[PDB]
Amino acid sequence: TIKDVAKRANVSTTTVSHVINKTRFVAEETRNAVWAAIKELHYSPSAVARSLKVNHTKSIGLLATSSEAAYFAEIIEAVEKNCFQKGYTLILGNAWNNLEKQRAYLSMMAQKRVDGLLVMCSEYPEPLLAMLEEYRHIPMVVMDWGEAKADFTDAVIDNAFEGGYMAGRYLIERGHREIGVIPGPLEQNTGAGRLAGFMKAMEEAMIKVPESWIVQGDFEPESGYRAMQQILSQPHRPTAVFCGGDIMAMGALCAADEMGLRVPQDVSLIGYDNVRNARYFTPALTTIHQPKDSLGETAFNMLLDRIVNKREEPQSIEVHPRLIERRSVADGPFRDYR
Amino acid sequence: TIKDVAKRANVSTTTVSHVINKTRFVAEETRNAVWAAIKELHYSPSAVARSLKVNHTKSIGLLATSSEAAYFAEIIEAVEKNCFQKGYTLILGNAWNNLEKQRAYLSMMAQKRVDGLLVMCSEYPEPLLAMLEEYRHIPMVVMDWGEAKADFTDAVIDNAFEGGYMAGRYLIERGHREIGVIPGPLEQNTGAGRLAGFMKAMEEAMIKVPESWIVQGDFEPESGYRAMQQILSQPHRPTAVFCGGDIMAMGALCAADEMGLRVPQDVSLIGYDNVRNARYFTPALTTIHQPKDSLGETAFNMLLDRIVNKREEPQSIEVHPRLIERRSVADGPFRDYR
DNA sequence: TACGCAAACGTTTGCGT
DNA sequence: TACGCAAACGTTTGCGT
Ligand code: HPA
Ligand code: HPA
Repeated sequence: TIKDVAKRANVSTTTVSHVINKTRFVAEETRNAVWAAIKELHYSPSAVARSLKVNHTKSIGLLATSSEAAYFAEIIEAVEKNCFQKGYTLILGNAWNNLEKQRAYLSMMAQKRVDGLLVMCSEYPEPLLAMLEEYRHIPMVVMDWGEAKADFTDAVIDNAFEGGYMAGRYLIERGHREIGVIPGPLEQNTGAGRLAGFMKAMEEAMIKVPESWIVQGDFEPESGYRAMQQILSQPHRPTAVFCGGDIMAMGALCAADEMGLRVPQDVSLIGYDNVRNARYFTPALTTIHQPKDSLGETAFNMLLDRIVNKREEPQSIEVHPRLIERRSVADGPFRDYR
Repeated sequence: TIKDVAKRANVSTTTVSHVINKTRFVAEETRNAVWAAIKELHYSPSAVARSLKVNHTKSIGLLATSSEAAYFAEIIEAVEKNCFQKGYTLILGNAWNNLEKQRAYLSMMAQKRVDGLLVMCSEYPEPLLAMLEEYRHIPMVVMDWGEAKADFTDAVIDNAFEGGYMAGRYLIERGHREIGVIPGPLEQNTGAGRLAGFMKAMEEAMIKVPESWIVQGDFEPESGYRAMQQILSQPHRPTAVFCGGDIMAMGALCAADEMGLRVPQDVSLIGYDNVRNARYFTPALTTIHQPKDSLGETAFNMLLDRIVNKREEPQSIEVHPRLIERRSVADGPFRDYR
């Protein structure tokens, strides 16, 4: 159809191209005519044709775990924002932690020839790790690892451990010694790593966490609900709880209130993520803020660089979690004695 | 590079193609050899090339308003799910209710030659309505209108009005007569239309809503926060409130609790949307459920049909909101007298 | 029987003059 | 000076035989 514009304007398609892309000087008169035709014919230059010659789709693929969850959604929206402002197209794909599902999206992606790949798979087993390598040719970066699990990628690291540690400390310095915890899946960084940072602070204080007091969550509110219950549903209960994710926390707040417990009057609660509306939780959730925006932007940028600047060597960039004091924590029994 | 496989297998690329796409019979021996080469060479057939000949990207574009908001996120995730199971690729784009931003994504989209277009722009002013028509050639459907604003599209309609009406009725039959309302933007369907359905029920009951009792929201929790405040922050206050969206409601729950008010003991609250975790609100939010999944799937399907079955004529499909009784509403003063 | 030739899809771009 | 020719990018597919 570019052919059709060239004719209507009586110029070569080469010309047409040049004016459309300002790739070389053209007579105004000529330039005009082209736009003229361009408009009447109602022209929309074909990207795929172009992509075919230039060799780049100017589109990036996001191999995500899921997009509904608050945590994720925010990250994603960050990424999309950046793509748009730098003219890239976002192809979103959720594998739900499913090998097949990943092998598929991964394949489709390579095929649609995405210029780069953003990865957020939560769990990374060897098998997944392998498929990924089969694509070391597509520039890509993973945004959810603790350390650098691999050499053929870029990685932005959250310091989830330093965060877990912050949370514990807070509780400690608040007067708490009987603390419980609902961690996220141990196969994730935000799971394992947050718990570890937490357990360090505990040990550093000679606080021991009774196993009856640590209940696995899955980041989903319901899991928070059940955990909380299980904890305060026992003879001896902690006076403070550290919840691996704000959304699970939201679920833990529900149960307490449902058992007639008072937060924080009866139970102090500290979360992790600092989701967009954790502030409007009841009560306003005190939590650890993960820089989701900076995490998105920072990944998109490494990707660009590798893309444009054709970087070959891996790179990792750390980001930093920080404490947000809201209203779900109260002084503990030992505040005064310190 | 298909050329490179044909050579390694000593067959024509035509052959190579045929085996890759099972488009015609091939000797096993031959078939094998092709796969053989296909693998060693580590082949990934180029989609863009293919798309270029066949004339279809097998990818759909989602021109959304925003993807962070719960309501939206869920819808989106629904759409994505369907795309994947029918082999389509999802290109996600947020215009944030910005004409330019829309004209851009719209353009990029046409250019990347998306097979179809899914639209969720919230507000549709004439200008936006016009740009859209410039693309009546791309098969597309809008998922957020009340009625059929246009002839060149398909439309799934939510019956938000029948929903608004349901909510009012509930409150009424619960014993309430002094009700307030925090509606969503009047320029949206889920805004205006929900309010209307509500106001009908009121009129049908000779209940009059004092203007001091209706405060505009923007679907964002903060707006809920402020509204609630403004309402219960006055001499004479309603005994029940109808909130246009669960997330705003979440914001209204926060304020009440912050003013030391009890929900529902002091104020009964009814929301709208039935977001994934409205159940884990405190208290568990009684609300109107919008079938988000069915809304996504139902749109993707109309789109497919128009796509594959090459349908030319518009079509609209209604979906139905329904009441979910949770724990934020209590009997009102007039329950017994009815 | 089972396969191959060559044109075409819509662009960009190296040389020209 | 300001522009045009033709090849190429990686596929599918109508005819062949
Ligand atoms: O994997 C996750 N899922 C949901 N919320 C989260 N917050 C941190 N990590 C996660
Ligand atoms: O436009 C909207 N935004 C957020 N939540 C909503 N729920 C219904 N409509 C909307």
